Amino acid sequence: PKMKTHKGAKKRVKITASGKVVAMKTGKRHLNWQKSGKEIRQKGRKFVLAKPEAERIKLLLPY
Amino acid sequence: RVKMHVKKGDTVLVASGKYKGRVGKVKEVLPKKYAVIVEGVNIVKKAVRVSPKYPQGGFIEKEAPLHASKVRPICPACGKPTRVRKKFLENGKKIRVCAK
RNA sequence: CGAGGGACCCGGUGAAAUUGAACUGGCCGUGAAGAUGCGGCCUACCCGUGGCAGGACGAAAAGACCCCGUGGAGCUUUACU
RNA sequence: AAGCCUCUAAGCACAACCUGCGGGAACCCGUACCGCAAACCGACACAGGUGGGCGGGUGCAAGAGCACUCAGGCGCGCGGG
RNA sequence: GGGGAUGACCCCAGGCGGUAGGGGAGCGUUCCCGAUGCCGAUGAAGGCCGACCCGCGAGGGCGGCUGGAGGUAAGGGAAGUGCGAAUGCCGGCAUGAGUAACGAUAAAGAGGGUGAGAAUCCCUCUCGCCGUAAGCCCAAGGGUUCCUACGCAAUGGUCGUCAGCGUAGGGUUAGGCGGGACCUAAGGUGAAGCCGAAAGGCGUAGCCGAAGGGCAGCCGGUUAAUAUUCCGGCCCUUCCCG
RNA sequence: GGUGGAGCCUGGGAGUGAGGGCGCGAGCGAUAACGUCCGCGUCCGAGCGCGGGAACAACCGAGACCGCCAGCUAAGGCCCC
RNA sequence: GCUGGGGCUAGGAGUGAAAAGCUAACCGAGCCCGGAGAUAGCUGGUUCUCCCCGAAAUGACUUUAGGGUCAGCCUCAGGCG
RNA sequence: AGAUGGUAAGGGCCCACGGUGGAUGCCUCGGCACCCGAGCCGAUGAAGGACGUGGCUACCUGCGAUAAGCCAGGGGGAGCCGGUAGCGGGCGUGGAUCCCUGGAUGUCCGAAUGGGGGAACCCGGCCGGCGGGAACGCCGGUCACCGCGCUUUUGCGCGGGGGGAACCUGGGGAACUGAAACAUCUCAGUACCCAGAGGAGAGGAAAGAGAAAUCGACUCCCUGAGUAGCGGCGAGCGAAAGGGGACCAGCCUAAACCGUCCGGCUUGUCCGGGCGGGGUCGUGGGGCCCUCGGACACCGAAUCCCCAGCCUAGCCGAAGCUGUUGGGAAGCAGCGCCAGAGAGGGUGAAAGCCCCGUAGGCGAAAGGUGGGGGGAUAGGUGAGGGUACCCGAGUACCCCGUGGUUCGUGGAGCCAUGGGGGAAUCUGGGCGGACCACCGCCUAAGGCUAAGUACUCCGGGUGACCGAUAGCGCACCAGUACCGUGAGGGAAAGGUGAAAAGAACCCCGGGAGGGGAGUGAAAUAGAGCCUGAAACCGUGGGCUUACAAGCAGUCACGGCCCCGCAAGGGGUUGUGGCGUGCCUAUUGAAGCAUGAGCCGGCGACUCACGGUCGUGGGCGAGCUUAAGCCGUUGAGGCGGAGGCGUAGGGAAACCGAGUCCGAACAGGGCGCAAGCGGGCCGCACGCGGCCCGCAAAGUCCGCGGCCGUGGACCCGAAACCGGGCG
Ligand SMILES: [Mg+2]
Ligand SMILES: [Mg+2]
Ligand SMILES: [Mg+2]
Ligand SMILES: [Mg+2]
Ligand SMILES: [Mg+2]
Ligand SMILES: [Mg+2]
Ligand SMILES: [Mg+2]
Ligand SMILES: [Mg+2]
Ligand SMILES: [Mg+2]
Ligand SMILES: [Mg+2]
Ligand SMILES: [Mg+2]
Ligand SMILES: [Mg+2]
Ligand SMILES: [Mg+2]
Ligand SMILES: [Mg+2]
Ligand SMILES: [Mg+2]
Ligand SMILES: [Mg+2]
Ligand SMILES: [Mg+2]
Ligand SMILES: [Mg+2]
Ligand SMILES: [Mg+2]
Ligand SMILES: [Mg+2]
Ligand SMILES: [Mg+2]
Ligand SMILES: [Mg+2]
Ligand SMILES: [Mg+2]
Ligand SMILES: [Mg+2]
Ligand SMILES: [Mg+2]
Ligand SMILES: [Mg+2]
Ligand SMILES: [Mg+2]
Ligand SMILES: [Mg+2]
Ligand SMILES: [Mg+2]
Ligand SMILES: [Mg+2]
Ligand SMILES: [Mg+2]
Ligand SMILES: [Mg+2]
Ligand SMILES: [Mg+2]
Ligand SMILES: [Mg+2]
Ligand SMILES: [Mg+2]
Ligand SMILES: [Mg+2]
Ligand SMILES: [Mg+2]
Ligand SMILES: [Mg+2]
Ligand SMILES: [Mg+2]
Ligand SMILES: [Mg+2]
Ligand SMILES: [Mg+2]
Ligand SMILES: [Mg+2]
Ligand SMILES: [Mg+2]
Ligand SMILES: [Mg+2]
Ligand SMILES: [Mg+2]
Ligand SMILES: [Mg+2]
Ligand SMILES: [Mg+2]
Ligand SMILES: [Mg+2]
Ligand SMILES: [Mg+2]
Ligand SMILES: [Mg+2]
Ligand SMILES: [Mg+2]
Ligand SMILES: [Mg+2]
Ligand SMILES: [Mg+2]
Ligand SMILES: [Mg+2]
Ligand SMILES: [Mg+2]
Ligand SMILES: [Mg+2]
Ligand SMILES: [Mg+2]
Ligand SMILES: [Mg+2]
Ligand SMILES: [Mg+2]
Ligand SMILES: [Mg+2]
Ligand SMILES: [Mg+2]
Ligand SMILES: [Mg+2]
Ligand SMILES: [Mg+2]
Ligand SMILES: [Mg+2]
Ligand SMILES: [Mg+2]
Ligand SMILES: [Mg+2]
Ligand SMILES: [Mg+2]
Ligand SMILES: [Mg+2]
Ligand SMILES: [Mg+2]
Ligand SMILES: [Mg+2]
Ligand SMILES: [Mg+2]
Ligand SMILES: [Mg+2]
Ligand SMILES: [Mg+2]
Ligand SMILES: [Mg+2]
Ligand SMILES: [Mg+2]
Ligand SMILES: [Mg+2]
Ligand SMILES: [Mg+2]
Ligand SMILES: [Mg+2]
Ligand SMILES: [Mg+2]
Ligand SMILES: [Mg+2]
Ligand SMILES: [Mg+2]
Ligand SMILES: [Mg+2]
Ligand SMILES: [Mg+2]
Ligand SMILES: [Mg+2]
Ligand SMILES: [Mg+2]
Ligand SMILES: [Mg+2]
Ligand SMILES: [Mg+2]
Ligand SMILES: [Mg+2]
Ligand SMILES: [Mg+2]
Ligand SMILES: [Mg+2]
Ligand SMILES: [Mg+2]
Ligand SMILES: [Mg+2]
Ligand SMILES: [Mg+2]
Ligand SMILES: [Mg+2]
Ligand SMILES: [Mg+2]
Ligand SMILES: [Mg+2]
Ligand SMILES: [Mg+2]
Ligand SMILES: [Mg+2]
Ligand SMILES: [Mg+2]
Ligand SMILES: [Mg+2]
Ligand SMILES: [Mg+2]
Ligand SMILES: [Mg+2]
Ligand SMILES: [Mg+2]
Ligand SMILES: [Mg+2]
Ligand SMILES: [Mg+2]
Ligand SMILES: [Mg+2]
Ligand SMILES: [Mg+2]
Ligand SMILES: [Mg+2]
Ligand SMILES: [Mg+2]
Ligand SMILES: [Mg+2]
Ligand SMILES: [Mg+2]
Ligand SMILES: [Mg+2]
Ligand SMILES: [Mg+2]
Ligand SMILES: [Mg+2]
Ligand SMILES: [Mg+2]
Ligand SMILES: [Mg+2]
Ligand SMILES: [Mg+2]
Ligand SMILES: [Mg+2]
Ligand SMILES: [Mg+2]
Ligand SMILES: [Mg+2]
Ligand SMILES: [Mg+2]
Ligand SMILES: [Mg+2]
Ligand SMILES: [Mg+2]
Ligand SMILES: [Mg+2]
Ligand SMILES: [Mg+2]
Ligand SMILES: [Mg+2]
Ligand SMILES: [Mg+2]
Ligand SMILES: [Mg+2]
Ligand SMILES: [Mg+2]
Ligand SMILES: [Mg+2]
Ligand SMILES: [Mg+2]
Ligand SMILES: [Mg+2]
Ligand SMILES: [Mg+2]
Ligand SMILES: [Mg+2]
Ligand SMILES: [Mg+2]
Ligand SMILES: [Mg+2]
Ligand SMILES: [Mg+2]
Ligand SMILES: [Mg+2]
Ligand SMILES: [Mg+2]
Ligand SMILES: [Mg+2]
Ligand SMILES: [Mg+2]
Ligand SMILES: [Mg+2]
Ligand SMILES: [Mg+2]
Ligand SMILES: [Mg+2]
Ligand SMILES: [Mg+2]
Ligand SMILES: [Mg+2]
Ligand SMILES: [Mg+2]
Ligand SMILES: [Mg+2]
Ligand SMILES: [Mg+2]
Ligand SMILES: [Mg+2]
Ligand SMILES: [Mg+2]
Ligand SMILES: [Mg+2]
Ligand SMILES: [Mg+2]
Ligand SMILES: [Mg+2]
Ligand SMILES: [Mg+2]
Ligand SMILES: [Mg+2]
Ligand SMILES: [Mg+2]
Ligand SMILES: [Mg+2]
Ligand SMILES: [Mg+2]
Ligand SMILES: [Mg+2]
Ligand SMILES: [Mg+2]
Ligand SMILES: [Mg+2]
Ligand SMILES: [Mg+2]
Ligand SMILES: [Mg+2]
Ligand SMILES: [Mg+2]
Ligand SMILES: [Mg+2]
Ligand SMILES: [Mg+2]
Ligand SMILES: [Mg+2]
Repeated sequence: PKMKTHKGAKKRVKITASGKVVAMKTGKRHLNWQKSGKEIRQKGRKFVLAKPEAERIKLLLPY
Repeated sequence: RVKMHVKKGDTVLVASGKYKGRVGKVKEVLPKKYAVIVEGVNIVKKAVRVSPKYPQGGFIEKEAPLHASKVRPICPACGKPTRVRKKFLENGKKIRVCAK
């Protein structure tokens, strides 16, 4: 039957108009104590390289 | 359970045999194999001495049938013979007002 | 050493697993490292009958020992539920 | 437990039961053959297994053991060198 | 890259080993549009050949023999579409090979007869084996295998005229023998009753349930095949009637 | 300089992730292994197509589009097979 | 003690003078059907032809080393030149 | 001293002819899938069988001691006594055989049902009959259980038991697999077990839905939408509202009040129950009393009656001859004919005009259906005020433990409840997702309901469906032979010829088997007989082998033989030279690693729904249909519910060519406009934007690669669970 949208992907990443995949940076949620204002602050929606051709495949029917 | 296009009795004419056309009297009709045995094809069929109905050594007996799709019934005064019609108060066979 | 039932010959019926095709020699070397088939030398007319089983890594069973599989079961306990 | 022997309840004692004398009726299934093998069970005319009874005589002390033989069967369903 | 008659035809330069792979171009089979058509007894599909023709090919034409009634362009499409391997499957035929075996080492020999054909079938004379059986009588079990007549298509571990093999015709006779119309044990079913989602499971009385109890038959003859049943003698039992 | 099945970007599509030999630079080993694991390159794998090394994948030459009863050469040889 | 006849006990169960034996010729949990065309990163097989290019056995990670995701190597198409 | 020819017990290669062998080619009496019509049977004895019946009968089929059958009616009109032969018999225009409907009989078993029973057997009771009939036997009725109404107990009538290919509902209910282990989850409430009913079932007239003061029973399809949501937030599972459609039907009953009878009895003035009037509601309805009154007019079945029509048998139904090859004309040649019929099949071969039927039109005595259409009846019909008597009791509601909806305990609603507590009757309650107030919707704790939807034992028509290793397991005398105690497993086996015209007769031979002769177009078309391949086994001819060593071959020279007028070609190897079978798995195979005895046949990368990319088209800021409706039954249109994109950011609010991070126009991430075909010279070189490439710009369809869910390239487990057989 019709394929199902991966709800983990739909809740974690956000695909833009021109094919790019926008997701947050890691190493921030659990422990944030011994980090500078740079390491706390620079969580700025990193981009994913050569994996979005295997990441927009499960953001498929509604994109 | 196909019926026939000829009766018992009524004079019939062959069309597509080894011989092409001679007048005969249909005996008998036999609609199981759908084949008339009218008067035409005598056969040389073998027969064992055992019985004996012919007490020397004979080699010919009763007949051989012809397929009923070849033959056609004549109306008795016409020369017309090909067609069939029915249904005038009794199921007869009348074409080109020739009788049955 | 002797006797009987087989083995051997003849008359009759007459299978079986195996089987790539084979016109299938020995030695010394090479080749996946144990050669009838590759190279060199030597021997050998063709085809059989009875026997031995040394070879064809002969046959049987997709190792029965060992290892792997996030294989499956039997059993144990203060391993979990 | 039943047949049979005996005593009684309801009932019946013109009935009912017992012994004789004469006359009738007695129904449904099995019934052959093999049954310790060629016919049963073993894919087979298979050296295997299959319950009960009669299962002789003579001699070995006795005996269903052993040896032979009555009645009964059999030469084993491939033979000849 | 060029002559660019755009030539989808010829020149120039370079290249053309290849697995797993990536890509391009074709052949063959079933069916369908073309097909209310065309080819086909002067011979269709299929089978056996060709040293013939074309194509780098899967192949396609043409010629000959057999065959007896179907096949189908060109241009396209849909695939149950191409086999040598899977200790693949199914059917046939080989090797093993005229080889092992032919089934308890109880044992055969001979003369006649039938018959086309006899070590094997029938009769006769010897020899051997079992004889607490390799003999006889029943219950299991098997289901006509029993007998006669006619035969060897197939079977009998050989042959076979024989057969427990085939065809046809007969053959099993019961008040007293073994079972039911008698009874009961283990066990099963099961009025009442009890329990469980349903199917159902226990279960008194009663019923079924046997090589258990009771019940009236012994001897001999008869057929090729039936016998305590048919027959001869003889004795009994159950029930009913007067 | 270098027009080459050279490169660069995007998209589609696989396969591979057991390697091995040889020379050098090394480790472990024993300065042993056709032993194990790296790097620099080649070859086999995928060139078991060819010639030589007798035979042999990696030692040498050479990179097989097809055909010819034509020559010249690479490695290796010129006594005969 | 042996045995005939009629029965009862059964699959995570029965039975067992206890071997994990036997339960219809194979029992560390039978047989038949269905789920079920279960799963298998584990073997084997995978069928017409021609042409062009052409690999890898490497790196980074995984209750993982015989399998994987990405990168490296290859091919096709479209652009840069 | 020498040497070539030569011998073939036998072999090898090639050629020709045979046998075994049954593939290929061609046909169907066959089943497969779709479409509709239709869809329960049965104590008045089902589905299915055992046994028996034919003058002779092995089997299949039809029947049941009335036994390949009997009676009545309709069709049918001349051949019959089934497949099915053979001997022997009789029937039919005075309407035989055959088909359909209604009847009768219908042994025995089987729900089995008098009882027992190991199914196809045995034994009975009561009432009548028969045999001489008391004892013995037979025949014809009745005798099982359960739930109801009457019958005060007795008994009499009405139903149920069992089966049915698939479907449906309710009660139980798994495991392997997926998460690359795996216990919550998925598989899945699926397979499977039980119960009842049906031609469907279930559900159904709101204590609904959910935001609009909106819709208005229920079922099914497409959308919404793989959206919201749930989930070790992993695997994965997955709506609902609304809309476009198919269909459209709504009702009955308890309660309050009233009449009769019965029960307890204080026979009082009330209680308990069955009947008759009275009520089916959210706009609140309804009981009693008063007023408006008039219905005596209308609606109307889902009930009943009749009928159109359909089914179980059928019928009519146009149009051709001659000559030739041949055994056969339908081919071919000439002249024609019909068409509301030129679909198909058979006809010795290839036919519109030879036959059966297709086009079209008629056909019911009798029995089913009659959802379609006309009639009848039951049943419904109204407004204001007063009274607050009634509106579905261990029930709503609360707590704990549960299932379903996407809801897995999370903030956890709603629908049913296993247990505990526990009321009210419109100023009473439930819902709008913990909960409170407001505002909206509806009346639960009783029941029924057609139509639209699923499936095919069976009937027929169709098929880019098949053609005996295919197709269902069986085209054939198949769920048979055979295996297994049993549950169960499970085959192979089609073809002579136009017509058996099936080979009379002679001879050999015991027979079988043939050789002749004859029929036959053909007899290698001979009776399991069309075509008849290969492996395999032989016979006859050419070449070569008894001094040569090889995965058996290739090249060269020569000899021998055979074709061709010749040139040349074909079969063989005596010698020389060169040479490690195929595939897999591998760093690596001729491998003493695996598979293969040979031949013929079967077989392995598709398909549904979707995503991405490329390609051929259509249209373009638009593209585009699904479900369904209307048409001949091989013809298309209608049908904008819906989907993608045109504007995107942000978690959302919200904003927008900008958004967010942030106090901010710092700064950054997302998009944005950047110009392709470009006569655009409108005459201002800012050129605004134009003939204009179907494109930046996207959609629909086709064709390919790949992917996900489905078994997904095929084969193969050790095992697990459910139901049963032993
Ligand atoms: Mg969307
Ligand atoms: Mg003629
Ligand atoms: Mg012996
Ligand atoms: Mg011999
Ligand atoms: Mg060696
Ligand atoms: Mg060699
Ligand atoms: Mg050698
Ligand atoms: Mg030996
Ligand atoms: Mg007593
Ligand atoms: Mg006897
Ligand atoms: Mg006797
Ligand atoms: Mg005995
Ligand atoms: Mg036996
Ligand atoms: Mg014997
Ligand atoms: Mg024996
Ligand atoms: Mg004994
Ligand atoms: Mg003495
Ligand atoms: Mg003595
Ligand atoms: Mg003794
Ligand atoms: Mg004697
Ligand atoms: Mg003897
Ligand atoms: Mg003998
Ligand atoms: Mg013997
Ligand atoms: Mg040139
Ligand atoms: Mg050049
Ligand atoms: Mg190439
Ligand atoms: Mg390749
Ligand atoms: Mg076909
Ligand atoms: Mg013609
Ligand atoms: Mg010819
Ligand atoms: Mg064909
Ligand atoms: Mg012929
Ligand atoms: Mg195929
Ligand atoms: Mg083969
Ligand atoms: Mg083999
Ligand atoms: Mg075989
Ligand atoms: Mg010999
Ligand atoms: Mg020998
Ligand atoms: Mg030997
Ligand atoms: Mg011997
Ligand atoms: Mg002997
Ligand atoms: Mg003698
Ligand atoms: Mg003699
Ligand atoms: Mg004599
Ligand atoms: Mg003798
Ligand atoms: Mg018996
Ligand atoms: Mg028997
Ligand atoms: Mg017999
Ligand atoms: Mg005799
Ligand atoms: Mg014989
Ligand atoms: Mg014999
Ligand atoms: Mg004789
Ligand atoms: Mg006999
Ligand atoms: Mg006999
Ligand atoms: Mg009794
Ligand atoms: Mg009696
Ligand atoms: Mg009793
Ligand atoms: Mg008693
Ligand atoms: Mg008892
Ligand atoms: Mg009992
Ligand atoms: Mg019981
Ligand atoms: Mg007894
Ligand atoms: Mg007794
Ligand atoms: Mg007597
Ligand atoms: Mg390159
Ligand atoms: Mg690895
Ligand atoms: Mg590695
Ligand atoms: Mg390495
Ligand atoms: Mg190494
Ligand atoms: Mg080394
Ligand atoms: Mg290379
Ligand atoms: Mg080699
Ligand atoms: Mg060399
Ligand atoms: Mg090499
Ligand atoms: Mg080259
Ligand atoms: Mg030179
Ligand atoms: Mg015993
Ligand atoms: Mg089980
Ligand atoms: Mg246990
Ligand atoms: Mg126990
Ligand atoms: Mg056992
Ligand atoms: Mg086991
Ligand atoms: Mg399986
Ligand atoms: Mg499953
Ligand atoms: Mg994997
Ligand atoms: Mg290349
Ligand atoms: Mg990669
Ligand atoms: Mg390019
Ligand atoms: Mg000779
Ligand atoms: Mg021939
Ligand atoms: Mg032949
Ligand atoms: Mg044959
Ligand atoms: Mg009744
Ligand atoms: Mg019946
Ligand atoms: Mg019958
Ligand atoms: Mg009449
Ligand atoms: Mg009439
Ligand atoms: Mg007849
Ligand atoms: Mg006759
Ligand atoms: Mg007759
Ligand atoms: Mg007459
Ligand atoms: Mg009549
Ligand atoms: Mg009659
Ligand atoms: Mg009738
Ligand atoms: Mg009767
Ligand atoms: Mg009964
Ligand atoms: Mg019973
Ligand atoms: Mg009486
Ligand atoms: Mg009387
Ligand atoms: Mg009387
Ligand atoms: Mg009834
Ligand atoms: Mg269902
Ligand atoms: Mg349920
Ligand atoms: Mg599980
Ligand atoms: Mg798993
Ligand atoms: Mg679920
Ligand atoms: Mg029922
Ligand atoms: Mg039922
Ligand atoms: Mg319906
Ligand atoms: Mg319905
Ligand atoms: Mg209903
Ligand atoms: Mg209902
Ligand atoms: Mg209501
Ligand atoms: Mg809706
Ligand atoms: Mg609507
Ligand atoms: Mg009432
Ligand atoms: Mg009323
Ligand atoms: Mg009526
Ligand atoms: Mg007609
Ligand atoms: Mg006509
Ligand atoms: Mg003519
Ligand atoms: Mg025709
Ligand atoms: Mg004509
Ligand atoms: Mg019609
Ligand atoms: Mg009716
Ligand atoms: Mg209607
Ligand atoms: Mg009130
Ligand atoms: Mg919950
Ligand atoms: Mg609730
Ligand atoms: Mg409760
Ligand atoms: Mg509530
Ligand atoms: Mg609420
Ligand atoms: Mg209601
Ligand atoms: Mg059908
Ligand atoms: Mg078949
Ligand atoms: Mg065939
Ligand atoms: Mg049996
Ligand atoms: Mg002639
Ligand atoms: Mg002949
Ligand atoms: Mg002849
Ligand atoms: Mg033949
Ligand atoms: Mg034959
Ligand atoms: Mg034919
Ligand atoms: Mg033939
Ligand atoms: Mg010869
Ligand atoms: Mg010499
Ligand atoms: Mg020589
Ligand atoms: Mg050579
Ligand atoms: Mg292959
Ligand atoms: Mg490899
Ligand atoms: Mg090998
Ligand atoms: Mg070898
Ligand atoms: Mg291996
Ligand atoms: Mg082998
Ligand atoms: Mg910005
Ligand atoms: Mg920026
Ligand atoms: Mg733009
Ligand atoms: Mg696609």
